[PDB]
Amino acid sequence: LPEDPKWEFPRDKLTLGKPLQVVMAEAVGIDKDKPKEAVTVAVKMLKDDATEEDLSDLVSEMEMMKMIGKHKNIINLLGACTQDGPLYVIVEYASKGNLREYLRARRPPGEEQMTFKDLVSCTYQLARGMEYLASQKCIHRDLAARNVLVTENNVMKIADFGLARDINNIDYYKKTTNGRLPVKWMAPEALFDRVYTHQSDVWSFGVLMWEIFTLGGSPYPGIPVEELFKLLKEGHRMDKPANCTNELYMMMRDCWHAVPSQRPTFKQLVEDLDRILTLTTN
Amino acid sequence: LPEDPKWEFPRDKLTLGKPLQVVMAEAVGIDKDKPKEAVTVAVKMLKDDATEEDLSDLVSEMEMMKMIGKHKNIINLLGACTQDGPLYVIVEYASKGNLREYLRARRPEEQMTFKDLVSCTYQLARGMEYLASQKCIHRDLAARNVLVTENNVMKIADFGLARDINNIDYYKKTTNGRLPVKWMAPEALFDRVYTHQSDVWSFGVLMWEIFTLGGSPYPGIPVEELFKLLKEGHRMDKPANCTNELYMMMRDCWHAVPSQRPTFKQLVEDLDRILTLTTN
Ligand SMILES: Nc1ncnc2c1ncn2[C@@H]1O[C@H](COP(=O)(O)OP(=O)(O)CP(=O)(O)O)[C@@H](O)[C@H]1O
Ligand SMILES: Nc1ncnc2c1ncn2[C@@H]1O[C@H](COP(=O)(O)OP(=O)(O)CP(=O)(O)O)[C@@H](O)[C@H]1O
Ligand SMILES: [Mg+2]
Ligand SMILES: [Mg+2]
Ligand SMILES: [Mg+2]
Ligand SMILES: [Mg+2]
Repeated sequence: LPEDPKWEFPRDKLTLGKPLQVVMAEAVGIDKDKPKEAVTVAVKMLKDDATEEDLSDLVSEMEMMKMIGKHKNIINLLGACTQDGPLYVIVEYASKGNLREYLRARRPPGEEQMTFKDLVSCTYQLARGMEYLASQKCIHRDLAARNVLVTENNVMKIADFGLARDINNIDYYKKTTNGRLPVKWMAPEALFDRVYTHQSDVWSFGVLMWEIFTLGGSPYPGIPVEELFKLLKEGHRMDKPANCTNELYMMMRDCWHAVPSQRPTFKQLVEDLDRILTLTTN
Repeated sequence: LPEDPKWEFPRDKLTLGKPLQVVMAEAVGIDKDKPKEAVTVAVKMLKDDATEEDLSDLVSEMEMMKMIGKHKNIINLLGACTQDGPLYVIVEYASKGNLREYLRARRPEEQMTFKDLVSCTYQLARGMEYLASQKCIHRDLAARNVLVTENNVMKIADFGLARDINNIDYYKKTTNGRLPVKWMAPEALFDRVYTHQSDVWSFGVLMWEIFTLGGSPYPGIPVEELFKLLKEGHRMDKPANCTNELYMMMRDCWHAVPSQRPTFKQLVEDLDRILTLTTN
């Protein structure tokens, strides 16, 4: 791996901790302005039985995070140990864990329950994150609650860029393209046409919305993955989550339009959610 | 998905159970001669978040097992639910878990004798010999991919990466990119080829795991720097519970030059000999 000083972090200053392959760890001086300050962070590294592809994915994930730039709703890359030793990708620690676990643990006893506003606010932040990503020519391809992290201050953060790509780094029409994308969050064009665009992420955003309003429920319950695409082609779509407004449901439905261009853009989603969120506050 | 009556099993006769994605299950009449007897089996199916590649792998696995044929040291394929519903690959239930856990469980849960270890190795060589005779390359040989029945019978499993020796994209950069690096033959990566001799390299690693009682290969060496070391001649040291002879066999399996490694046929002959001596 090439040397990249701006991001390199001294191995001797990193104390690997318990597992979260990801593990918690302490990094001394990772924050330039606090040279002696130890910071709690997360570290992703290869497993002992990792494959060559696992490595290329880890490297790819790290580089995308470098080119993306910093944003409020995207997990932050803090540094990396890429020389004379195993590859370590150091990223910001999200104390509340992944969004799916977060929501399930806050389900009504039937922790601190989620208010309707919290759910709308969560969706809004994530829409902003995706809006930014798209402006950076980046397609995540793996959007899902399990891939969202929440910070101690409940800030939503898009994560796991293990499958993300530059808009131009997709091999259109090849049978092997998009073969490693979870089917239940995947846009029909991804497999049918073997393409991938920001609008493909919008479809994924929709399922994420459903996951959010079902408080961490599994999409297409009872429907096996090998039967899904037949049903989608036939017009099947998940049902309205309970306690979800028809308006938010229509938003989900709009994300699930078969024609990519008929789906809203992340910018449109952001403006709409912003309105719904503001009007709920008032 | 095509209909294969021969292997198709009725879903209504299958009752899924606890997790072992693989789950335990009870199958009624899976044994044709005993139409009313429920058999405890193991079922492999897709996870809710499975990918397209996860599906073709499962299909490939099922199809390979069909082609392979039956052998005492190969997890037996019992049937499959492929129509109108999720794909279920029903295989023989191995009550004692995978070899890696088995071995670590009985670390000085009844301690393994040198003979047991040799026997374990012998059985696996036999399975791989047959596998090889059927023109099949496993590609993912490892203790974690060996199951052990109630009678301590060794069984090679997880054919999720197995292929027909003739179905390999020779020299393509994307070839063999999903094989655990630490069990991988050097040529598998440097030249993008895979042959039976590539499997014997992995067998060598499997042997080291066995005699170390489930030890982790290349301890302390990250996968990132393993191939450079391998290219330089680095090889694992002899396991303490191992005889020099058996270690030499491992070294043989790890010869740089593929054609210079023994064949599974030769391994079985040598192992049988050693086993016959050890038991006498
Ligand atoms: N920065 C972080 N802070 C807190 N928890 C984190 C974290 N990074 C990862 N985790 C935890 O680890 C889980 C898996 O992380 P990630 O999605 O990056 O996994 P992964 O890329 O290794 C494998 P897969 O593709 O199977 O998820 C997260 O859902 C979360 O629970
Ligand atoms: N027939 C069987 N009987 C008993 N246990 C079984 C079994 N098949 C699988 N298992 C258990 O499940 C584990 C995983 O099995 P397998 O290796 O087939 O997994 P897999 O292909 O689903 C995933 P991976 O490729 O990550 O291992 C085994 O190591 C064993 O503990
Ligand atoms: Mg993930
Ligand atoms: Mg990942
Ligand atoms: Mg396995
Ligand atoms: Mg497998």
